[PDB]
Amino acid sequence: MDTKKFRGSRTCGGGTHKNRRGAGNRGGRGKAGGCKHHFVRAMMRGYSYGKHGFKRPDEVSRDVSIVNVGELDELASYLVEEGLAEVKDGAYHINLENLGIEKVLGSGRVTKNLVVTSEEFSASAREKIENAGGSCIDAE
Amino acid sequence: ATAKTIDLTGKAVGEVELPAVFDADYRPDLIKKAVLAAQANRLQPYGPRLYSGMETSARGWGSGRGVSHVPRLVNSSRAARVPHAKGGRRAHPPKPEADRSEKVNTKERRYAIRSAIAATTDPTLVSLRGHIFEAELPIVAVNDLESLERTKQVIEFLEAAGLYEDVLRAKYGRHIRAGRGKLRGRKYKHKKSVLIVAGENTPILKAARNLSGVDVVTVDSLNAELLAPGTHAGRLTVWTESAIGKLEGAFQ
Amino acid sequence: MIAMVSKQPRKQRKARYAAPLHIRQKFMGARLSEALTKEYGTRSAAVITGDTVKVMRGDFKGTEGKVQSVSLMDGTITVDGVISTKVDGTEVPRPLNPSNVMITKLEMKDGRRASSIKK
RNA sequence: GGUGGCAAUGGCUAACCUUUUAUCUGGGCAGCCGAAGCGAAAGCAACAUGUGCGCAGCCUUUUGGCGAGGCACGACGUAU
RNA sequence: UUAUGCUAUCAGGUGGAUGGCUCGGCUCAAGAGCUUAUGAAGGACGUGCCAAGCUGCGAUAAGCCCGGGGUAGGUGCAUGGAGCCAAUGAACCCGGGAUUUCCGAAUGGGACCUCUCCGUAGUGAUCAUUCAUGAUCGGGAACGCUCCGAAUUGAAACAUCUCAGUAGGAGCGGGAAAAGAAAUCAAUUGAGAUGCCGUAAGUAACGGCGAGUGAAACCGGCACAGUUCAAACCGAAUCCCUUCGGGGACAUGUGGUGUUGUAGGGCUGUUCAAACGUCUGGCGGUAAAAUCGAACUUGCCUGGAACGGCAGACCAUAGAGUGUGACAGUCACUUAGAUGUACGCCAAAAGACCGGAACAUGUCCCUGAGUACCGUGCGUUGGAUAUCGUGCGUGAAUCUGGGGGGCACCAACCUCCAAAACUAAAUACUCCUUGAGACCGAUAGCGAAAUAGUAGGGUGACCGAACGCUGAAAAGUACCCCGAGAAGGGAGGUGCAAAGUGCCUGAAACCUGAUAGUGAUGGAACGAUACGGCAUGAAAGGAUCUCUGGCAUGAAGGA
Ligand SMILES: [K+]
Ligand SMILES: [K+]
Ligand SMILES: [K+]
Ligand SMILES: [K+]
Ligand SMILES: [Mg+2]
Ligand SMILES: [Mg+2]
Ligand SMILES: [Mg+2]
Ligand SMILES: [Mg+2]
Ligand SMILES: [Mg+2]
Ligand SMILES: [Mg+2]
Ligand SMILES: [Mg+2]
Repeated sequence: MDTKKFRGSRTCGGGTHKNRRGAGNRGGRGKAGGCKHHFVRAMMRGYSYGKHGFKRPDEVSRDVSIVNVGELDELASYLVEEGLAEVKDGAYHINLENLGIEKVLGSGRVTKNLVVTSEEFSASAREKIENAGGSCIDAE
Repeated sequence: ATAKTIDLTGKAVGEVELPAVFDADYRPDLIKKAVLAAQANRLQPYGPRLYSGMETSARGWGSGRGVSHVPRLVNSSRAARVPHAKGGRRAHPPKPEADRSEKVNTKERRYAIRSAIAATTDPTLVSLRGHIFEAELPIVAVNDLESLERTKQVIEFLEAAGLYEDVLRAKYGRHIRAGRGKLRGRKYKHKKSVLIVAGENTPILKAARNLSGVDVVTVDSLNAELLAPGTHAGRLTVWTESAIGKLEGAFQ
Repeated sequence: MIAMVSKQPRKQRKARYAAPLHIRQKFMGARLSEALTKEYGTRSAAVITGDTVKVMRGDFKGTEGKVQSVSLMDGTITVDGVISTKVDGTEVPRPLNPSNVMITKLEMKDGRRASSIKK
């Protein structure tokens, strides 16, 4: 706190001088009392008692990097000028493997001919790419 | 935009196009941040020893003796160890484990450096900063200033450029400061006069080194605190041709 | 001798205060006269008991005399004619700092003195 | 929170190297946060705006119009 | 003359604040890093011409000898007397020696005896070797390794948990230590010793699933380094001591070979030729005290004294700083920059030496046991049926082999080869050295600005202070008077100034006196406000300001 502003206040913003003694003025140390007197506070701060679900091992579980077809479509020219994609007879050839993405999702619009090769596609990504005139290629 | 270059006699003998570092807007707030961060990163840990005032076995007498409940020596009534006891520990002293370093992002530190470099071109900022000079800013010197090896040659160049008055101001303005700094080793309060920036390591570093208030550095070793001593921009600086050439993408 | 290793006043004064005797010899240096500096190649030499010096600072500026005595611990010399008359009236020498005087004639009864002054 | 740098083609680097004696300059993409959520998990995976009201501001015949942000819907992803 | 008192100021005393100064402290960084039976550290006692403490030294005793550096003085903290030493080169510093009492690992025996007994003169204890000899012991600020191991506390009680493998203990031990060359980590296919740092991440995991506790791998860096045995085959082909005669070890195996995973090695045959390493060598670097190092001590003024002011003259690869009678680039030491250096340390050219690497063939040989594993108990761990340890019990296999891949087993795939050994660097620490500092500035900063772990306190384990400062120079007050005076006072001196020795400045409380006001008929939060008496009102405050009136305009109000 601003120590200088409280020089002369005696209690220094604490109320009574009998405040500010120990953990008794906080109701205990840490997040104690979450079943008894900090029960509602535990609900508010998310520390309510209980267990839920199970964790799978990190060595089998995996998350996939994603990119929506709108993001690919409306910055594909930047990808070609940066080298990560090429234009073959007018069709953008994007390989998500060198982008670090493994699943194409279907959010957005596809306005150009995208020939996209990726480890996985959502169904909607499939229709949006194929209706734009392009195709989807799985990574063997 | 463009700046004239003066030979060692002080006469303009050509033109140089100033890099984009020189048309950067004036940002005293960012300059202040950069200089304060560098000063803080220079600082040194300090504090009392680990158990200073606390290496006693003093314990309280308790109630029933007509005395305060402070800890006392086991074989005397002399109070010990408490911050309001004589010889007791300092409550809340400086800690050697305290971290005084400040971070400034490299982008905004470079922005501050560019702002301070552009501030060396404004006559109003430089004269308001304290400097005495009669030249036309910015001062770009031909590269032969870098090859001169004696202080007398630097004096002749600075006099031909109308900059030596600032050096004399720094020399005669050197004053013994007030207070405890003299005993700690900061006997004088020094002034800053002239910044010479060279293209690379040359004899002009040693040659101009001993001038009073003068800093001579290269473009690589150029930072915010040299260009804005005390967080104030507007340092009177002499750039060389090589320095201006080497400043094209220096902080952008 | 105190290098630029330490620019701190405390270390400088500690070095001077606890200087060994062979270092306190160099503290007795004094400026040589123009003739002596020309004919020795050095700017200064240690004041020795016997050589003639001219006092150039203090209450006795301009006096020329021979060094009567040198104290290495005090870093003072005693010069003929530089005295303090005391309440008895007897005349007592007033010690001088060697940096306040100038050597005008060297005592060269010691064959080692020439190399002592330089090299 | 106030003040700033940069900004989805994002931000910042950590250790460390460069110190020519702690600053500093230039490097350093490892990593972290943001960028997609929902689900215990398997897994699957969304609007670059479809509509309305309407503040500021602008235009205006001074009563209306357009209306970023805001508000209210509609639609969609996923769990149940 | 109102006493005893009260209030304010002043003078003085007491006191030691404040200010200024500081050879001390503290913190951080960079270095450097073991020592002792050839008797250490530590302690006791002694040691000085006058010497009590501390410091140094040891009956040769604030010291002795030699070489180098230094050179004219020296005789510690600590300028007193009287001497002594020193140009036969002292003092001092660097290197190397000598002396070195008693106790102490203490070690011929014994210690409420720092001494004492035998004197056969001293290898005390435990060990290795042939029995010549050798090793170990104690100490070291922290750091390191091994083992033993609480409670307060938190959970708002408390028991698992936490505190915490903390505190504390025992052993070992070096400049570092430990670890260390996969029976590894991965995952569909990869990497490739260890340590340390960053991150993963407060994630996985544990948990009255409460409070809390809590990784690793991958990845980015620092620094990089690999190898030696046991065995197969050979069989004394070896190693050690030595008085150089010989002696000891050794067939229960010295030595050679060999050293490992898509196996390696041996044995048989063929080919290529020999890399790493050890020793010598000292080009040259590092390297003692230390040496040299520019340029003013010019005029006037002020002053006790210029480093100041005003003129003038200069140096700068040197304007870091400190000292010097006040502020110094040019007075001194320095600095920047160059030199030199005994013993040492690293060290390239060039020589001497054991030797290295591929392939073919395989009813061939070898490849670590109370071990790995498992059962059960306990500790520990994030380790969860899936941490590590170790108590008890049980207990394999041998390349057609064995282990691992987070419950067990089966199968597939991937991966390695334990139960033997060593191994630089990167890392840690701070007794010590150097440097630095938005650190402290004498009730602070270390307890200690050190006659400080001291005085002093405690039977003991142990607890533990206070104390800095004359002045430029002692010029440290002559002579005289009083006084019992080697006290003190007066007078008189010194000094710019008494600053007159625990002496710079010199606050307040407190005490003595003086001055102003008041005061022996008087009522108490010691004041605020208004008006008066007395005193003061030099500076720093007013001068159409103060006093006293007139005139004009005058709000609210209004006789
Ligand atoms: K509690
Ligand atoms: K309780
Ligand atoms: K002087
Ligand atoms: K000075
Ligand atoms: Mg030991
Ligand atoms: Mg509790
Ligand atoms: Mg090992
Ligand atoms: Mg734990
Ligand atoms: Mg200098
Ligand atoms: Mg103290
Ligand atoms: Mg202290």
